[PDB]
Amino acid sequence: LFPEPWDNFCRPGAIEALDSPASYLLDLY
Amino acid sequence: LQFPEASSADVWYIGKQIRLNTLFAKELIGKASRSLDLVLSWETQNSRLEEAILGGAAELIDLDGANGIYFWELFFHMPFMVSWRFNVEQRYEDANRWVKYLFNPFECEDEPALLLGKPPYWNSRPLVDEPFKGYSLTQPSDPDAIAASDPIHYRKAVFNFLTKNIIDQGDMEYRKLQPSARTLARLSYSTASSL
Repeated sequence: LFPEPWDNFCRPGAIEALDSPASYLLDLY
Repeated sequence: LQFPEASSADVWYIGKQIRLNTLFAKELIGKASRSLDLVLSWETQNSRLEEAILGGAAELIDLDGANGIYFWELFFHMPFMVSWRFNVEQRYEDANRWVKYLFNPFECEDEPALLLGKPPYWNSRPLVDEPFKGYSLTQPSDPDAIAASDPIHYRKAVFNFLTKNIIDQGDMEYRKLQPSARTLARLSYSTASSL
């Protein structure tokens, strides 16, 4: 161990991609 | 103020109190005037002291509601530009400290822990806002300011930014000619590796 051990908890969003509505903007429908 | 709690029809509200008077402000007359002594005479422990109001908490309402949800932003606000401008200069360091009021981003105080509060108001890393906390999800309505306001930890992105600004500053001073040309860039190392 090391004193004050580093811990950038990239808290688990289980990041996954998200759709642009501009693509298929027709969703404006 | 109170809704009609005996209401027959089902409503998103079932019953709702308001603490209208928002007289928490009076305690703030006291403590805020006390903090007038100095900054840091402002404290997250004062944030914790919301219990000492009506035996309650500081889910604020009215303009104090606003000041509360702005609260960290209030303090951080020029630190924001102490970054925008002054990470090209130095007191970005202080701005870091101010974020460290809001949070513990820094690599420190693992053992002190409850030193920073025997009640775990803070967390090892206060990932949510120091006053704030997580909440039940919701269904969308969403002008941009809503996002800019959303009750969510996303705001940590700020810290991320701040950090990159730190190392970026270091990188530029290392962009200066200097025979100790790696050396203190070790901090650029430490930073980067912190992600």
